[PDB]
Amino acid sequence: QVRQFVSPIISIDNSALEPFLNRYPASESLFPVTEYEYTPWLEFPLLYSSIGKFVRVTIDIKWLNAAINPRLCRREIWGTDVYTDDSDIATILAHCGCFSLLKPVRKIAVVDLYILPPLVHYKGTRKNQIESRSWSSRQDGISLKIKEVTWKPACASIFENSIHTLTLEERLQARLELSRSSTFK
Amino acid sequence: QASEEGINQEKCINEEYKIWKKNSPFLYDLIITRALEWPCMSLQWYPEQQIFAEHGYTEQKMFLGVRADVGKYLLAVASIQLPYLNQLRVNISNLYSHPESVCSAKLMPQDDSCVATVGNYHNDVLVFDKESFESYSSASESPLKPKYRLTKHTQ
Amino acid sequence: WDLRNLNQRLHTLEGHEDIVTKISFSPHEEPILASTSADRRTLVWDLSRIGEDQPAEEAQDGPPELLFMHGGHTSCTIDMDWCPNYNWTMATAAEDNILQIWTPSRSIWG
Amino acid sequence: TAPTSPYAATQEELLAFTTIRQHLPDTLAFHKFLELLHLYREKLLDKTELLNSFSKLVRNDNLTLWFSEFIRWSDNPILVKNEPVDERVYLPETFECISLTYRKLPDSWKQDKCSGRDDLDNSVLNDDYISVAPKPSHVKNIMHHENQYLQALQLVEDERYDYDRVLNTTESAIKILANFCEPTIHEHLETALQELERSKRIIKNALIIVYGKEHANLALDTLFKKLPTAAPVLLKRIKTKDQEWRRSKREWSKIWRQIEKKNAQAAFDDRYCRIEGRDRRGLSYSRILRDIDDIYQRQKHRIDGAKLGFQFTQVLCDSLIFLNILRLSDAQLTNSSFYSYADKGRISAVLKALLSQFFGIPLLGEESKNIIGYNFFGNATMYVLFRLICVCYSRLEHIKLFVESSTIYASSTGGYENILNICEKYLKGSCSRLEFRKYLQKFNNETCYMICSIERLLKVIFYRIHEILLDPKLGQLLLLFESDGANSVTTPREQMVYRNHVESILAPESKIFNMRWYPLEKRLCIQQLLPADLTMHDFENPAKAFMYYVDSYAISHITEGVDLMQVKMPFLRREHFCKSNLQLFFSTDTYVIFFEPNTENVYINSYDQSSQSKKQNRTTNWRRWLEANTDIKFFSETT
Amino acid sequence: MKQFEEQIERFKQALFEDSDASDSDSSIGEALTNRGLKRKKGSKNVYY
Repeated sequence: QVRQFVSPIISIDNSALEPFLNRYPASESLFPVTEYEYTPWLEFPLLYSSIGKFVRVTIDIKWLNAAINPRLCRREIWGTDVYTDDSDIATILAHCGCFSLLKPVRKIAVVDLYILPPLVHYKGTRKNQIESRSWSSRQDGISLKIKEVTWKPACASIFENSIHTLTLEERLQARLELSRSSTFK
Repeated sequence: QASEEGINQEKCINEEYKIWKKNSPFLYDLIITRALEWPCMSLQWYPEQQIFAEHGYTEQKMFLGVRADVGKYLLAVASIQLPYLNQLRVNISNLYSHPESVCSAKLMPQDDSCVATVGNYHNDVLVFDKESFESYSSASESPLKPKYRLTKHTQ
Repeated sequence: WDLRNLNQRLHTLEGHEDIVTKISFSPHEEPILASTSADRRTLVWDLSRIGEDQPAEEAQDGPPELLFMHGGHTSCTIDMDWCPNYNWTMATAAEDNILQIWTPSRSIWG
Repeated sequence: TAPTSPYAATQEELLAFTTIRQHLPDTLAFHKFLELLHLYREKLLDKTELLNSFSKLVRNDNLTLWFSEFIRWSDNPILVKNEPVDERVYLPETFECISLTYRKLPDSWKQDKCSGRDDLDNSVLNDDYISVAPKPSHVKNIMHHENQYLQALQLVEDERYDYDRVLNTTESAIKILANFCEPTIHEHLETALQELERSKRIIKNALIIVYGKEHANLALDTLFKKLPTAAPVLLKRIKTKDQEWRRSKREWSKIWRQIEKKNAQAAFDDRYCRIEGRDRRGLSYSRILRDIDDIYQRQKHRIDGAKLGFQFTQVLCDSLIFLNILRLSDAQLTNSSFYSYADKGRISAVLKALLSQFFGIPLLGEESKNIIGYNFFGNATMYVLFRLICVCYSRLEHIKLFVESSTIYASSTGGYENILNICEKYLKGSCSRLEFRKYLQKFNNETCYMICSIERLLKVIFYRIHEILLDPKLGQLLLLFESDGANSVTTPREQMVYRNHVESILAPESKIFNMRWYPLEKRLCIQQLLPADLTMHDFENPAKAFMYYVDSYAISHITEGVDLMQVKMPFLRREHFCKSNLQLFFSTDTYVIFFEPNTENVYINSYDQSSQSKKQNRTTNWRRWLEANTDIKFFSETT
Repeated sequence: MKQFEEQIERFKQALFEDSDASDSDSSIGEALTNRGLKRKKGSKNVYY
């Protein structure tokens, strides 16, 4: 009998950017210009000369943790579905809905982002419990939009798995040896 | 260089250890940790039970097959103390050396005395009975011989 | 797996993030299933929680049909077995020469 | 009477909210309600979800509607459009350079014409080169405007300018309108109606000022029609406004004059102001903490190859400078006005104790001391206190060195000492600040400008110390310090149990700050430690490392040196006889735990239709979800 | 009830808060740009 309210829908019209997203054809936009390794101290250069191409960022597993990453709490993201190039790429992933902040991730991310001219207005909307802020003045960088996200099938090799490749009894015999000398109690 | 990974990994194994050890009194109603001599390849609970009500517990039985070493392959029976509701040690004994390896040792449900044993080292199934355990004497130099040898496989 | 509908996987329980090795039912209640894996954990599932609701923070530990998780060991657990004379109790032998007799508190299932 | 703050809580809303809490049957429900509000404040609680939880706590419909009315809730499809900016606002920086800043133009931009150009200007003016200024990217040391006596004068001037433009506009409009008010106006109207079109702007501005930007157009039109009877009412209104504004400007000019006197005197010093502003902006609590935190975070992750270790290092050579600092401190402390009679004694004592004990200032079988670095563990307050003290010391010492080495004021016997005595005089109230500053100007030195900051530094220090004397957790802490001032040379376990004591005495959330004193080098080192961090970073051999680890695993609450980014908690976050027989066996080269056999550990806690019905619900829901001789066999076996 | 009034006023101020704002205590000095240092108390007045 409780009243049930419904939070609204959110519609996104990236129709004016169409001449830029399709500037270069397919089959000739395969290689990103440059590639960066994400860290909370990464700063893109100014990329005016390469509008309409894409870049490749690589995020490690620790960075997607709301407890290790310090930048994740300051909420440094401006825009919705097209962001200023000051925005923290981790927050872009977590706001564009590619992982969840509450559950911890277990793979390396490879993100490919578009390069887009500045916009007249950057609208801030709340999604996935991430409230991106808005910028009404004139931006001075460029804008980025997610082209595609790819997770790494293998991120790291836990040694109990590399030894899990060995047979039970065989690896168990080396177990007994270590138990012998041990040089201490 | 690989050391670093291995030692870190061992250390967080230890980590998981006392982080389970530390909060145990808020998780379980019973914990009995036993450092047996040898690696125990298998375990099977025994359906017969002693109830010492005046003393105040029950003992159950366990059948283990362990390796002492390579080629030293053995079996054992344990008695296990459980506390009593209706009104404290793990005892190893009955250790008989096996002719070859045990990977699986199953006892017949309606008769405990029989155990079919096979291992990763032989294609023969060896089934043991009353006499085979009770004709064995720990003073003897030889291991047991099972009730029967069953062989059709080649692996 | 159910034998009258074998065209279809009956359900799939997630939560181990490397090889699972061996599994066993509870000889006292059927909805309780135990599973052991290489990541040094044994998970106990109460299957009476298919399709249930779970709060946001409740989704961290896994799907709601997961019941309990025991990790007192320090290597690959070799095997388990339920003590059929006492409820909720299980014995586990592991690769590091260790035996574990354990039963959770009433509070989680009582 | 009492002032209403901006967006202050109104009486209706406070009444309604207290009735809301009253309908809430419990103080616990009221606390849950405050929790709802706060979690909405902290960007973890949505709007609609706030409304939903509010309703499921209030269970009343009209209050839900009143909330949804106060929350200003509106459910509409939020429209987000992305419009690029015009090509000409960024395109310049793709042009083929010619020099640093001048870039050749493309042919599509040399295709617009100026229509008033004759044959001369098509041969003098520059047509195809622009001036593309350079663009900063990531400026990371921003300068401020520090003179705050210049900006007060500038504000005075802006305010009087704003009064003037208004008064002048109303004056001119009064003139015109009063011209339009007379007896014979109905006669010659088409001439007055022409002197109104030529002055529409002055009157439009007068209306914008007296009415607002909404009624301005209305009045302008209505007067364009009904002129010879609209003009008088406007005239009356505008004259009333003019009179009151002039009256106001008189009485505030009464005050602008005093502002200008005082700050005009004291604003011709852009030497003192930069120094003092940069200073005060440097020693802010949160700024200090954020500096040390940034350095620590850069170490932990090895961003530039930097490995862990110490984050602050500095050498404190003299031993008399500390007594100078104590002198200045007591001088100022006798002349403050925050603290009662006893707090002066308390704070003086605390400063003396922490100086002598820690810094060891007098107030082949002996080197073991100088080899053992003394350790202090504290919280943010202690770190800030020690940073201030090191800054004060550094500045005093630089002063003394510059007075001695510089061969003009060193020639006097006690120039540095004269400075000290003058500061002593001033801090007690015996000398004022004007003599102070003009005498300081004798040195002509910024390095000697740095002497005035001592009053500020001491004020911050006294404040920290006092907030510690009220911090009830202080005692043990400093007492613990006393305790560790008695050992000869420590084995790890003592330091680790000390650190665990300290870490326990605080709440579960806090950091630790470690301050280490090397009397051999007389060096102070500071670092910041979180739960799983190493206290001693340097081990000369792997055996020593293993020893210290095993000791830590034994005692330390959380093992030091283990990568917490790799631990994975092993459980879900949700008469008794006990005998323990377990020995933790370790290898010295792989750290694997073994157990010595015949070990028994036992834990015992002495303390159905539900299970069957849960089983049945399982069967039912799961079967509801569900819908060759093998089937023959099975269907033989089915029921 | 003074603390309760302060709480209500604080909640009202939070509702009152503008869509875009400056949270950091440090303001933007001269700094001649806003890239990087938005949310800096006056960075809406700065651009290229």
